[PDB]
Amino acid sequence: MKRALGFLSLLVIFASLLVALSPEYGIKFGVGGEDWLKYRYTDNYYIEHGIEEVGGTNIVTDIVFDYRGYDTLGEATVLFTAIAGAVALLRPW
Amino acid sequence: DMGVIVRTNARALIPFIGIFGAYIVTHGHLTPGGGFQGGATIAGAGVLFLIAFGVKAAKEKINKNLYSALEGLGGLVFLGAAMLGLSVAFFYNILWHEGPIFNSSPGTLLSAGFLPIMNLGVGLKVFTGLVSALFALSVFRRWKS
Amino acid sequence: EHLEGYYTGRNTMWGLVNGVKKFFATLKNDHTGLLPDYVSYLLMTTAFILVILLLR
Amino acid sequence: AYYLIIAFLGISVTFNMLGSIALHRFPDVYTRLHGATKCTTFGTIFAALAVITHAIVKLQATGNPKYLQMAIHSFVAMLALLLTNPVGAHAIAKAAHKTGYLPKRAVVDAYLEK
Amino acid sequence: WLPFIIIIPLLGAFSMPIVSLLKGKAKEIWASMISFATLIVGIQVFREVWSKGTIVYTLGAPNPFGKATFPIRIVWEVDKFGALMVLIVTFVSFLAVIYSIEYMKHDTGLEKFYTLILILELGMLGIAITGDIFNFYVFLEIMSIASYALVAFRNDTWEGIEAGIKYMFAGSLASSFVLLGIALLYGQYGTLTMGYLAVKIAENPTIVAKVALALFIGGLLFKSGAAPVHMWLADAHPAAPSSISAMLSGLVIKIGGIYAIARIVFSIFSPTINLGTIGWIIIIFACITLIVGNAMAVVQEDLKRLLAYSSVGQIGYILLGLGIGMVAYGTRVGEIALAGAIYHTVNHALMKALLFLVAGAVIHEIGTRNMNELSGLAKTMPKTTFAFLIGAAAIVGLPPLNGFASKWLIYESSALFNPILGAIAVIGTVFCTAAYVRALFTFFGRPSEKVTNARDPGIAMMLPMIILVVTIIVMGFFPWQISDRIMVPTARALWDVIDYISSLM
Amino acid sequence: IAFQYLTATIMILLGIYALLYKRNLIKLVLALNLIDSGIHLLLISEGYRMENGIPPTAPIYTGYEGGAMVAPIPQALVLTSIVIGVCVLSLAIALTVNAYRHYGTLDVTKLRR
Amino acid sequence: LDMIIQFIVLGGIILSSVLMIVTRDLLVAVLASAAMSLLLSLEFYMLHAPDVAIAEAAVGAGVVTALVMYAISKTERW
Amino acid sequence: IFFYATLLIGIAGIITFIRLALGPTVPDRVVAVDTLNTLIVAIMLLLGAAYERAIYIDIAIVYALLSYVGTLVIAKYLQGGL
Amino acid sequence: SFITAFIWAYFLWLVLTAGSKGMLWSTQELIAGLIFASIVGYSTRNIIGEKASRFLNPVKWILFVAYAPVLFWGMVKANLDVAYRVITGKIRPGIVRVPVELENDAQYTILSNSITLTPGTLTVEACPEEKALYVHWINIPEGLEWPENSEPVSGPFEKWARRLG
Repeated sequence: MKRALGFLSLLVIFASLLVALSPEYGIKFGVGGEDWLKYRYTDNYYIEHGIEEVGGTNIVTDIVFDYRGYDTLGEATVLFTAIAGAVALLRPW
Repeated sequence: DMGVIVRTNARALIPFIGIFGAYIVTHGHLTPGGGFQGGATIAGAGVLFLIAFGVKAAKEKINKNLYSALEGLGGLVFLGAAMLGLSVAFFYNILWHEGPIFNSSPGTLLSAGFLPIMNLGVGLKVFTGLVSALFALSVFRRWKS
Repeated sequence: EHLEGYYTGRNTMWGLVNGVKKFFATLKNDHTGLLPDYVSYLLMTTAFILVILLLR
Repeated sequence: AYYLIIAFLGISVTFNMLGSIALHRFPDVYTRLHGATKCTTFGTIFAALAVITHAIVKLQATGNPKYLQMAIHSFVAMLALLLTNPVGAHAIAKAAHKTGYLPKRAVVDAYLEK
Repeated sequence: WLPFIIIIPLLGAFSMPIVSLLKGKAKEIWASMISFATLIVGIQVFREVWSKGTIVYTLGAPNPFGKATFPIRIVWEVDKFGALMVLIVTFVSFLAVIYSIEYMKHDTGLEKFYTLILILELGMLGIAITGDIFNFYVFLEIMSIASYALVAFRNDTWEGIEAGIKYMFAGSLASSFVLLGIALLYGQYGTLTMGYLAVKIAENPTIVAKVALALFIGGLLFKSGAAPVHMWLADAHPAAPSSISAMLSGLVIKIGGIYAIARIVFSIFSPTINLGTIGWIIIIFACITLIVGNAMAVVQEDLKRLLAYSSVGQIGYILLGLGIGMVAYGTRVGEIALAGAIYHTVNHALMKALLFLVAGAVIHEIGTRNMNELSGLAKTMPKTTFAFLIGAAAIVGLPPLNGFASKWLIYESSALFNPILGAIAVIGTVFCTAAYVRALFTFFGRPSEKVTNARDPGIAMMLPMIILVVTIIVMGFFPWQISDRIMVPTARALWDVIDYISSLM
Repeated sequence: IAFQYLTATIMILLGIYALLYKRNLIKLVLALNLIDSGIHLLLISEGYRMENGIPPTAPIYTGYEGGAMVAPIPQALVLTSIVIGVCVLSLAIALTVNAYRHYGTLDVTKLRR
Repeated sequence: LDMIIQFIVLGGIILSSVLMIVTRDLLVAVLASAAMSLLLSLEFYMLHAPDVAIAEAAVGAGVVTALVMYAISKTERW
Repeated sequence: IFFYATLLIGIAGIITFIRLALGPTVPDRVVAVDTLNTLIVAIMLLLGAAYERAIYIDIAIVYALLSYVGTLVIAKYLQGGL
Repeated sequence: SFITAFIWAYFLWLVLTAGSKGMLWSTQELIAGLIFASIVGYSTRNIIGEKASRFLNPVKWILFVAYAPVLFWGMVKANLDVAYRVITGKIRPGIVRVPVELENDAQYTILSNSITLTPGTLTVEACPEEKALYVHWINIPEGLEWPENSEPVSGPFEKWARRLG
């Protein structure tokens, strides 16, 4: 029935994504040398000018609370509605 | 509702988890850790308390209201330090570009602009959230209807 | 002995009602209500759009 | 004073291998738990202490607090593992005894009488 | 004057558990006020964007540029089309918060309810306001989580936890294709924004750039009523409180499902790929959706399931207009259909909110979902049935109401384009006329034995009806004035990509 | 192809496979957790960096010595994603436990309208 | 040397996933789910990311197993 | 010198994970996890000096406290409570 | 019993951070240690307590060092014997009840963990009311299935655990 076609579609999307991640047609594993300034330039900017823009010697807890702070606010709102939903439907009948 | 040895080792271990979970949350500028990572650890301490002692000893030591008003009060502080520099842009970090107190040299405590306040806010939110989520499951009603 | 919604009392060429009922029967019992139906439908939709977009 | 490092690493790995090899050798669960708990929790001690001798030597060359902080934060992990593992061994042993489990070749069993 | 659409709902949501300790009725009168202020701020931001400009905004520095030449911070872009979504989501939300004071008060635990219904209209503004590609995922997730938690709220009923599981276990899979697309689109190009990514997409096309579009659109087509994947809505509408289904048939289908397709095709992925391929890919689902949605919307016997299957057949008109609006680029024919598929969203949201609130009052009063047993309901409940009569005449389109001129545009576009799709549309609009005429004849009959002891609702369940009917009548006096001042310049600034990426710089 | 990418893709395939042919509902919830873990493993692995001569240290700057520092963008994304994962897990557990007190079994193919 | 240890860990993860989805006891499934999160946490340590390793172990060890055990206590186990 | 012993402990990790695959019962299967946790705590103290950077050690003390609660939940489940 | 939890928290804070102000502690970190250890202490003072301040007596502490080598020196003779039981070993397993004569609950812990860590034994179900332990032996030599005192079971660990409390 239907689920045979579902598994065939799963095999097609698996093979296509396996084509995508290959270094001959697509993305590259283990970048280094010249490609660090062509594919990861924004991260090079966050490493270089990171100390004296914000303060705080860490980097991952620097771009998650200062540059991209609005996403952490959205994340906290997600967890708040998770707790409100997981308590509100577990009440007695 | 466990034996004897497990209960006394809960007595020894719960402050050992608690003070370390405050150590991670306080030093979020320097070492790995920060908001959520220290949020889960104190919740692990709460799980060890709720298991080693039981439902009876935990029911009249956890009230619903105080673990529900602090889930919100720990969020406002996240917007508390997010409206300070509103005369320039939405965040803009006015404790650093001349703020009074959190303005020291960038190696130690008290360093960055408003990061310790946000780490305290997120940790206080996550601990109360996970504990009040698990306690309401452990009571639920009964195995049968 | 009150009446329900019966807004049909006529038959054109009396050769269309059979095809309309044979159309509604299959479409009516397609909607089973099992979760692998939902999942298989969105999987084959994703594969269909991918196969068309690769060629042209 | 480098010989302590090779000796400690040797004793640590020769007891960790003996601990994890002691599962396709014993018949029943208890003896299995009697091998894995005593050996590995010992051998991991000679892991962590072998770091400490590696640390302070590098403190005696160039004085910097990143090598002082390392020794304390290894000693704390040693203490935590030390006082949390055998209680887990107790809990799994008593939970294993309930729901079945004659300890197959038991000579005497002084716990079924309750 | 535009941070205050995110500040005020967060201040209403994070401050509700500490004002519910007044244990009376402050827990509602705080929510109504804190939802009313957002309407004022929405009107003012609508006026400010229609006065001048396409305003960008930057969180942090006064510019989205440090000592560099590419964006760093998170930027907001609220060009002319996002302003209508901001203006129409802050209106039905107010009219559905002041609604449920008398409905949903026999039930228990309505302290979590108001903070969930305030999160709903918080995670639906941020999809409109944003111009970043990862922020889109968080704001698509907030809306989905609280919409999972509002469906299965009455947990003690036989099938309230049966619709919630069906919607949960498929939505939480469809919302991870998007995250795999973002993970696969980061590592190839390197930046994370929506303006500067359309620059980088142009020089080096890759197979990654099409893989990360295929399943990207296949994910966003689940948060709609697209034709093979439309089954969760059909049983998520009868298993809901009626204040939820008014804000789920009208709004969450056409923010997370139509607006997102329009934005991430017309702005990111359109200097490179042919639009003519994506047009014929969309238009096939637009033609399955009409027949599949409005064919089995006439075999029914339930009341709210009728409206659920009638709100999946109106999505086919929107996809057909938005599909024809791509295979023809800047001309006259394919420009009046993209203009004809924006006006139908705002009309469909208004009339379907009006048509679910009235079904909520009827189902609350006598308590039977079946539409065959109740007849002559207009003998002992007149005003409710008159509101239903206006709301039923406005869907198919009668020329004194506003549903006419919103659909004449799609008719003449699909007729000047190809004469087969016009015949498809005419079939799809015969069947819905048949459904609403049949359900109209069941209500003007002899008073049955289950109706005769009944009354009308109060005032706060009757006051939204008046505002909605007055709005969609006076909106119908001026159809061709409002279709040239607003919604032709709206649709001309959707394929105007060069000014988009140039006002970012 | 590299090996981390291939392992993550096998994890995604096993998750979507177990969500089709399995009927016990807790096993579906564990399958959703498996899919999220697979995407996270794929997402960090593409920030790793090899300068061909310098070992790749982690970007913290407390006692930085000779070392290349890997890309510190995806780790923010992964923390924000793990929070949503434990959210969906908690709500699915609550709804599943509540579903047992309305009919006896724990099957997914016996839910009709 | 680094690649070899990393291939050992990435070999462990696949076998834990297969054993989790095949079996029929729920308790074996939760044991495999608590082994897989550990073998993923060690790999997030090997790719030089401590902040993800702490959150991964702290979620997948203490909270997920202690949240699934109440669920399989309140329902059937087979 | 601090990498070879890591591979030697990884051999014991292989021979310990191969017990969790088979195993005729359920309580035979938990002692594999209880061994494997202390093995991985033993691993993350040797690699923290092979990289010569002393902030990784603060992960291991986190990890050696939470496997304890993971053990106690399962043991209390099939022990008789809740 | 605020004071016991306060001291046991603040000592762990103050040993846990020892890298600032050159090497000593700080001038600034001690205040944050005070307030955070105070919150941790006040939040948990009704569990760690109950006649638990006897461990702040300093005359106990030196005694702990007097217990440190023996527990180590008996541990070396444990694992080594385990080696002798792996390469061609013989096993006679059993569970044997042991009449221990302690009181005063916490002492039952220190006698218990030293059974499952020294030469070879295992602890199951220490009951205080019946005044006994149930130790799993691996050897059980020649007709000592019902022991008088815990001389063949442990070494002199009951004398050490009768102190420390």
